[PDB]
Amino acid sequence: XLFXXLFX
Amino acid sequence: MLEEIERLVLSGLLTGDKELLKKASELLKEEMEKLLEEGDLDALKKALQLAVNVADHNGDKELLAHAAEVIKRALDLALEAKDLQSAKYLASLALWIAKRAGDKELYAYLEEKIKKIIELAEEAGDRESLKILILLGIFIARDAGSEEVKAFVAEQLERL
Amino acid sequence: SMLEEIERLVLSGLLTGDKELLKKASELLKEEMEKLLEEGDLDALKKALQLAVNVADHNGDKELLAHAAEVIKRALDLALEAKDLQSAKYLASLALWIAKRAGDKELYAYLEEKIKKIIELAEEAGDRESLKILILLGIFIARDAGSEEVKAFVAEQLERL
Repeated sequence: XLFXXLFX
Repeated sequence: MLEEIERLVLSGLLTGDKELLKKASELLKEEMEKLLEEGDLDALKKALQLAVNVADHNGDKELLAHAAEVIKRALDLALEAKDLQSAKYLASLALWIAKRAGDKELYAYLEEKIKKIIELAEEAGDRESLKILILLGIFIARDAGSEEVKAFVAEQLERL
Repeated sequence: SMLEEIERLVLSGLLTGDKELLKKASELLKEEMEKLLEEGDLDALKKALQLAVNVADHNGDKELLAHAAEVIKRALDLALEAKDLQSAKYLASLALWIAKRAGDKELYAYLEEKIKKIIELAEEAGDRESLKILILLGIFIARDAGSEEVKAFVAEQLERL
């Protein structure tokens, strides 16, 4: 993602 | 509306307009409190993504703390609604600011929630999400120094 | 299965603080990455690169971090010819994380040439929500590196977005 998730 | 707030953050980040990002920060602080009232957790995740994006350039501590405040509120709604895809996003995002800012308050909030958040993943049977969620529990217990959480993620790791 | 066991080593290694478990897991993960690269397994490569970044983020392994920058270049290549918008979005987003953390100028310049194709993949798919992510990724690329042909591309794409 831009940013967050584990990572992404 | 987030659709136009998106247009301001992208234009200010590209041209370097600090007043443009400042204007988006006031709209974001008002739109986030309204998005939590409506219960739109998918749109709130986009606003939260925008909030931590303008704050990590303009150096905003008030809006970033406001984004960290509505994260704690959005996590409870995701827990009351069994929204595993949201609760995983809110929690994993909460660890992001807690790691770079060292906010002991956000880290302490994550120890009590990771138990009920992981149990939400095991109840739904989503094996691809609890593995991500377990990793979230280790960083919570390791980086915050939680003794009762270290034994919880370890006991759930042995059952994997 | 071989990846599930590697994940079993990373999770236990990052828990007990066993520096030897992370050294063995990173070595096996570096070799396993070159395996799924020849098979074209994009879904499992998203988990492998996720585990590799998670290890280097904690122990600061510049060797495993640099190896991840090389396989993410090849993994992003397979997503573009497969027209997989969601995989190309996650791959290029994680590629920027390794570009920002490691300061690799090679991975940055590689993103400058592909951002025109990843964004066009989102425009061809019609996903405006996924486009806004990739358009933001193109702004971060032109912000961190001197992008002369990319800065004017993301600017025109924002107006038409």
